[PDB]
Amino acid sequence: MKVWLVGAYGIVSTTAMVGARAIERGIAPKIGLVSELPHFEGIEKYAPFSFEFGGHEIRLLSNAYEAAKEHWELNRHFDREILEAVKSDLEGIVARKGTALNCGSGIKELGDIKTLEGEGLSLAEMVSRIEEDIKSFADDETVVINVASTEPLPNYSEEYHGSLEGFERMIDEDRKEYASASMLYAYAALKLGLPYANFTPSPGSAIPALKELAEKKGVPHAGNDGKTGETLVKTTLAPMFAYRNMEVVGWMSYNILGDYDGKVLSARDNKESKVLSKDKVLEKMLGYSPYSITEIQYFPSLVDNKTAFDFVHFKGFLGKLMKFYFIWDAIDAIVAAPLILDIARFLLFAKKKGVKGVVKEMAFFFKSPMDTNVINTHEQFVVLKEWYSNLK
Amino acid sequence: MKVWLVGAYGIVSTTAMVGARAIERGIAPKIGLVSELPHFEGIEKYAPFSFEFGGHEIRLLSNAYEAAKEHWELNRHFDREILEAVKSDLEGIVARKGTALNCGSGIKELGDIKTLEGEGLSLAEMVSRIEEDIKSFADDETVVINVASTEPLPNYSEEYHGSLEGFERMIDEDRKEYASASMLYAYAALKLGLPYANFTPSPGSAIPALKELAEKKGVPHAGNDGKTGETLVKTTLAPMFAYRNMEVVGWMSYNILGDYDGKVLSARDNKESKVLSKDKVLEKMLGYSPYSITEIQYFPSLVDNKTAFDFVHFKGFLGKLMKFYFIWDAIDAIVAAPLILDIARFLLFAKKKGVKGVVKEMAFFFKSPMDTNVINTHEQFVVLKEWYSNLK
Amino acid sequence: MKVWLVGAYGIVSTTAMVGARAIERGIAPKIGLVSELPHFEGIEKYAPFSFEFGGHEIRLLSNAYEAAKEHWELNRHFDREILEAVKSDLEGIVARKGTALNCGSGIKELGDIKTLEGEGLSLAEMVSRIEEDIKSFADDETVVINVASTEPLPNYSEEYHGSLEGFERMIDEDRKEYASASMLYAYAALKLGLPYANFTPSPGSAIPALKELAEKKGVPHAGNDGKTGETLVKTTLAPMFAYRNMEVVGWMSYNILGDYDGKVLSARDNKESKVLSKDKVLEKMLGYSPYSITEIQYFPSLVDNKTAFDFVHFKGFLGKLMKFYFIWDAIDAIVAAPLILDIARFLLFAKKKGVKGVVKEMAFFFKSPMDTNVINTHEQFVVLKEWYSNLK
Amino acid sequence: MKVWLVGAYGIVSTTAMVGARAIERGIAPKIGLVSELPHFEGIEKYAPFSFEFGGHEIRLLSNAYEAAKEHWELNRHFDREILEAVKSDLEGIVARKGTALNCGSGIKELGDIKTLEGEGLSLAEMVSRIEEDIKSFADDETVVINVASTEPLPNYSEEYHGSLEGFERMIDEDRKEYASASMLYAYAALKLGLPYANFTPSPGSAIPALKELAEKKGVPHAGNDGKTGETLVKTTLAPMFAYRNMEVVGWMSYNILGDYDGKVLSARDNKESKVLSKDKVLEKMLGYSPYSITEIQYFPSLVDNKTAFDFVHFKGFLGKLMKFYFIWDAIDAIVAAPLILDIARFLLFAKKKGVKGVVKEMAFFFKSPMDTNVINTHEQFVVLKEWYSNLK
Ligand SMILES: NC(=O)c1ccc[n+]([C@@H]2O[C@H](COP(=O)([O-])OP(=O)(O)OC[C@H]3O[C@@H](n4cnc5c(N)ncnc54)[C@H](O)[C@@H]3O)[C@@H](O)[C@H]2O)c1
Ligand SMILES: NC(=O)c1ccc[n+]([C@@H]2O[C@H](COP(=O)([O-])OP(=O)(O)OC[C@H]3O[C@@H](n4cnc5c(N)ncnc54)[C@H](O)[C@@H]3O)[C@@H](O)[C@H]2O)c1
Ligand SMILES: NC(=O)c1ccc[n+]([C@@H]2O[C@H](COP(=O)([O-])OP(=O)(O)OC[C@H]3O[C@@H](n4cnc5c(N)ncnc54)[C@H](O)[C@@H]3O)[C@@H](O)[C@H]2O)c1
Ligand SMILES: NC(=O)c1ccc[n+]([C@@H]2O[C@H](COP(=O)([O-])OP(=O)(O)OC[C@H]3O[C@@H](n4cnc5c(N)ncnc54)[C@H](O)[C@@H]3O)[C@@H](O)[C@H]2O)c1
Ligand SMILES: [K+]
Ligand SMILES: [K+]
Repeated sequence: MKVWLVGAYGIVSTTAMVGARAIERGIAPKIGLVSELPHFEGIEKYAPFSFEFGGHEIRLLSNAYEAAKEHWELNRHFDREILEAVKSDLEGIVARKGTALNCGSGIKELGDIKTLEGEGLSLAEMVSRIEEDIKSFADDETVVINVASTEPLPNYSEEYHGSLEGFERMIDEDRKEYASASMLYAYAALKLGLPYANFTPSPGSAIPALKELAEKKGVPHAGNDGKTGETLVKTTLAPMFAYRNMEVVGWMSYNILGDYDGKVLSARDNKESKVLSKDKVLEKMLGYSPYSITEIQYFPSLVDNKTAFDFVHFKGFLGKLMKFYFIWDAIDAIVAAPLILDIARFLLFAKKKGVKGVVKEMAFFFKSPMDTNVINTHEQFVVLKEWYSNLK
Repeated sequence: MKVWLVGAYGIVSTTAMVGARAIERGIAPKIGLVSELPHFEGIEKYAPFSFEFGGHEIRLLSNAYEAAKEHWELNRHFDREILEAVKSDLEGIVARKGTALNCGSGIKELGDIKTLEGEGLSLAEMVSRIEEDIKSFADDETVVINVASTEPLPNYSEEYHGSLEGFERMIDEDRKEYASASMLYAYAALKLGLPYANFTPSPGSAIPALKELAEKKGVPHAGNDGKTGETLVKTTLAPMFAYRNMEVVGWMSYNILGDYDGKVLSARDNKESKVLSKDKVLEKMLGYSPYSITEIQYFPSLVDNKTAFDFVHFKGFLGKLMKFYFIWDAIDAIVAAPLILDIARFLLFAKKKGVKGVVKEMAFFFKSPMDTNVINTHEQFVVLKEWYSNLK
Repeated sequence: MKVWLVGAYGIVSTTAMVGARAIERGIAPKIGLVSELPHFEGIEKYAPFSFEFGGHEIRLLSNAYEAAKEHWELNRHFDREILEAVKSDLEGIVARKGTALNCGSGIKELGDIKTLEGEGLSLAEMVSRIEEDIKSFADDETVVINVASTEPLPNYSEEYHGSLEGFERMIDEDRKEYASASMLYAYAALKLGLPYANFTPSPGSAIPALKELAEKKGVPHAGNDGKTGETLVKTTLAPMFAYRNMEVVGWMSYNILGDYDGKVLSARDNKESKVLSKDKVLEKMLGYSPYSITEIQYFPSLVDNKTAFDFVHFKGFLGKLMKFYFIWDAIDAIVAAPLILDIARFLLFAKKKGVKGVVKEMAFFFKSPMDTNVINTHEQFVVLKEWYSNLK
Repeated sequence: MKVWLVGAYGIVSTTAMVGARAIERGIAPKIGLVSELPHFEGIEKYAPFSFEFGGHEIRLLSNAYEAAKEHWELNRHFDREILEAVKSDLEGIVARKGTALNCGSGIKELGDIKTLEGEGLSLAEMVSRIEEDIKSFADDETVVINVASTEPLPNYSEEYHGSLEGFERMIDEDRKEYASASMLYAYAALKLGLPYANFTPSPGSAIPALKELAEKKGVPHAGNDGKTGETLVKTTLAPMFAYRNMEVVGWMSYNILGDYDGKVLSARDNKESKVLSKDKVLEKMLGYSPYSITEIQYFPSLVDNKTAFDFVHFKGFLGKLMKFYFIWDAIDAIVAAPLILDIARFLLFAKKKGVKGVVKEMAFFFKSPMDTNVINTHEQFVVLKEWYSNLK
């Protein structure tokens, strides 16, 4: 199948790409792949484990391997043997000039940046470019996944964001104001009849406009922020107290990271996005709002080794307060990189099973699920499970 | 409803007894009460929150206020203000001499408190008086909960505990060695047709003999080792890793504390039982067996402050290892106590719905679920929600 | 001896008060007291354990005990017996209406409080009044200490703070724009030839203009900002790396609490002073500046149980990266309180040994030691051991 | 300078060998070296940085290079490319068959490997071979260091271990029952006018028979258990509540690993030796003997990356108990490796300065230091400073 990646040079895109061909070459085991669990067997008939990549990007590199070798020097999240060996497959992957419209002043790492608006461009011609780039790559088994970096919180207007006739006029009114980059991608792909997936905390297809579109064109889309490590753990441990009819007092979340992602989440603009999702998760799991603290600080030495520090203050039986801590220590590119593949694969399956509109049974992967207030891990996982069952 | 408690002076028995009144008295919230959760609405038409207690005990102390007193001063797990408002009551509840038998090794610190073995009553005699105080205690709504010390691995008899003739023959042929104090209390309770629950890792009513002596009497019994906190977290977070298809390479479980629990668990006799119960757990939650280490250690200064250090070493995409920690800091007696009243309330209802034999669907409370393989908390929680549902 | 405490009603203050009588009487041990370490044996002939109390307050309570209860009733930071024993003494202690000149944004409560600054007073009639309660109270063996709410970064004016005649001028000039609370407290005591010390990060006597008026008066003042919890460990553990020639790439520091302490140190004004002492420490111990983050966040669940989480990322041989974690779990008031009485006897003894001005040999108690660069805890502990001996 | 290493095919020997070459090539930094700290400037006059490597191994292979590569294979504790660079050098390092006369009865790999002690040779017959391997390599700049597998306690005698004559007689009297493998090396070093160092919890030259051997042999020696991971932290943080007169109630030391160190320490007679130095620490530093548990457990998945879990339960002012945690995440090999050089260099210095017998001032490198009680890390460091200055 073919995958069209946004921000195709990121640590997670290339972990994907390196991963996919490592397994295809029967080199790498398939650990992490949710699509490979014993409950979804048979999925190879509609979504076999075979991949073809391409996509947009705004970082100036040669191809996809030279972007993959870069992040590896910093983190080395996989042995040098798997990279050299997949060095060839990716020398042919070459991202194309994309757009970065309204994505925070937390952006600065490319002296060269004459990209979309860089070239004195219009909404119209920008959309035509992106459309023309996915178009020439896309086939019948193609999926578009946003994996670029955290954008700020755009200001929704129901005029240009609340009716496909609006957003389409927003493009004709050259309204670069309300237009965000992650909307152009979703609109691009949903337009082209391709299934879309948003791993990032950006709105993307998460607007009324770009909901009316898929549904009107029969496209099953899904997302709103990979739930890959910390938040996984909190959406898995919080209901534990609701089951034991204890009350939580305060939850503290504290995360420190330093590569391109930690780099952009530095400011309180774009960072302000993703922070939210990992905060609000808790109300909708308990039915009460404990005092919650969630912060993400820069920490250059860890690079992609996202570390997270949690403490939960909880009360039981006789009014007592008690205490629970956990430290998460992993490399984001490892817990996220399969998800990008599981997603493509469930989305391809969905497409073929006549699934259109949003896939609220894919909540399992995301921390801001569209059209659902299912946050509990084993409960999302059951819904994910009972969905497939019902379509097999 | 009434509740007989073997181990009447324990910190869990008094703290259950302390809260029971303090709530019925209106001087305490209903925090931590699983049967108080909105789901189980209307169970109070069968078992309303109203208790009266009594029980067996080897540590001879004056009344019930005294014991609770003794524990509040080491642990202070609630307010002394409550201590004295629960004064009159617990002054009232007086324990009865029970039996200690062929198993316990750390089960001796209350000096020459020798009772049954010190002199020489007969097996059938103790069981006679044992059933005496109970029988005389019981009534319509009596539930027999064993919340006493933990005995070691019960040297099982294929000729004695394999059938009712057996146990009834041992009990007559005075086969004292294959006999343990808790098999006893479970025999009397059941033989009187009163529901039974094993909050310890002790055999209790796990043998065939007693099971078949429960089936025949039409009585419901169900439990084995309350599932309180560390282990409670081990079966809520373990399925995480499985949900996402990660391998689990090692789990470290190190527990510390030393009131009366950590005391007897200085010896590996009755210590083995409890620990084994937290370890085997992992296997059936993910199908494979990671290298496991589980240890309980005497730390007197923490007393009931059961504190735990756990660590999960797991493998992701491409084989990268990743690390995960958590520490648990609390009083076993406050997170234990409301699961004594819950089970009792739960054990009544089931009775008045016609239930008999091992309530397999009550596994949600114990780490050693009788007659079932469902260890996952969310699996157990849903089950329970259901088993009530069909019996409503 | 006699002791005046700015902010007599705070939690530290009364934990020093309560403990004092608790120990004067014989109903508590002297554990945690530094002047009771063998080395300083013979200090009692100069500063024996016996205390008389007074202070200033802007949070009018009827008496010290009344303030001892609210901090206790939320924190239960010591036995109820100790309090019950002391209540009668603390009830006899009454705070005198204090100043709040330039106390940044955090001092929200009194709202409309009138009796000192707010009572239409000038700075002249003000400064004298603060000198008229410590005039009357104080004798020959009195000493002044600041354990008040933290004060924001003081806008430094070299005219009125760089000269003693300037600060005088400041007074009849009603120069409240350069005047802050501590400064006038610290100005009065020193006026009075009364030894003075500062437990808060506030400038207090840490201006040129006061170092002069003290030496010109012949009085020994001390420190700045008490070093009670996490910077204690920092200035203890960091050199471990320096002595082992490893390099610190980054240090995380995160603290949470939620009482008055938390309250005012919830805003940028006040809390900026605290952080900087905390964080800055690192620079002076290893001789290099690694990446370091120091934060404080308002957790209204812990209160004075301030909890801190630290992360150290270090390199050794061959450039390999390594990590070390730690969590600080203790009551602030309790690790602070003994310090107060120590600083008291260590001040009189200076007074009694002739010493005037900054006693930079008491660096050991603080985060920002006045006039010195000894920040290593064992360094400042030898120093202070040296200093007693020489004056001895 | 020459350095002969017992247990030369170990990850720690190998790491110092790799890091040595690397550094002398100007291609590897100087981090981790105590001897390269400014204070010790001029050290270069007697013991520059250049090493010549040889040593004894009982698991003889082709060279040091394939042993280093093996270790690297699993641990990956340094840049792949450094081993290539150094490769040709270690390749030309071929240890010889050492000997493990009495290591208990718990090894698992050296199987058929024994051209030495396992070839039918007397005590006297093995020494003269062992003494013949180090001489052939030795000069006047050569030193012998012990970094072999840990050993259980030995069967001491007042006749064989209490005198070099009584000892010597034990060698040509075939009393193999007393002859430790370590003593046979240290004895071989020292009896050649060569300095020795013991980085293990194993005996070595720490018996009166050999302590006296170096006095008359006019050779300095030192060590017994190089203090690296956790225990460095212990003797560095424990003094902290001393200075503040706080009381240490209990300390918990929980270490997990799994290489040839972890593999060997399986049993406890072996484990006896190590945990001892990992326990006696606290009493010898505080004056207090708190409740201490020091434990070490296998966990194959961590290989060399030893992981320590410690907890301190400490009492404060008005009896307040409070807690302190921390986690040591790091690689054993890497922190210990540079110490081997250091110890080596500081051993050369002491020989040129006429120092014979134990070098008590070298105590800063060890957790079991000979002939002194100074355990304190800051105390051991200063003591190393002045010892060198004195000899400067
Ligand atoms: N565990 C995790 O990895 C995880 C989990 C949840 C969310 N996420 C989110 O995934 C996203 C990407 O993660 P990452 O670690 O790979 O960060 P990254 O910055 O390394 O990858 C972003 C890549 O996209 C490029 N890019 C940025 N804006 C773009 C645009 N408008 N058009 C095209 N390319 C653009 C960037 O220059 C870079 O090449 C972030 O939003 C992050 O918050 C990651
Ligand atoms: N969170 C927890 O407390 C929890 C969870 C899992 C299992 N358990 C098990 O439940 C038990 C009780 O816990 P605890 O903290 O109150 O221990 P405890 O020592 O405080 O109380 C045990 C009580 O049982 C009494 N007893 C012991 N043997 C007896 C006998 N033969 N007959 C009558 N009385 C007897 C003891 O003297 C004491 O009064 C232990 O066996 C423990 O292993 C506890
Ligand atoms: N471990 C700690 O508790 C600790 C450690 C080091 C430094 N500090 C700092 O020292 C102070 C004492 O801490 P705390 O927890 O006791 O806070 P606190 O609020 O309990 O004590 C402050 C007290 O001083 C009073 N006060 C404040 N400003 C005043 C003024 N201008 N005049 C008169 N009274 C005034 C307050 O109303 C209150 O009674 C804080 O500034 C804190 O930042 C605290
Ligand atoms: N952080 C540190 O690494 C640390 C700290 C304290 C102590 N130590 C000690 O240093 C030593 C080396 O550590 P390692 O982790 O590299 O272990 P390692 O097992 O990988 O290396 C030990 C080596 O000694 C060899 N050996 C064992 N018995 C021998 C004998 N009789 N004669 C000759 N060679 C023999 C083994 O074959 C092996 O190559 C161990 O005793 C360890 O406990 C290391
Ligand atoms: K990432
Ligand atoms: K090691």
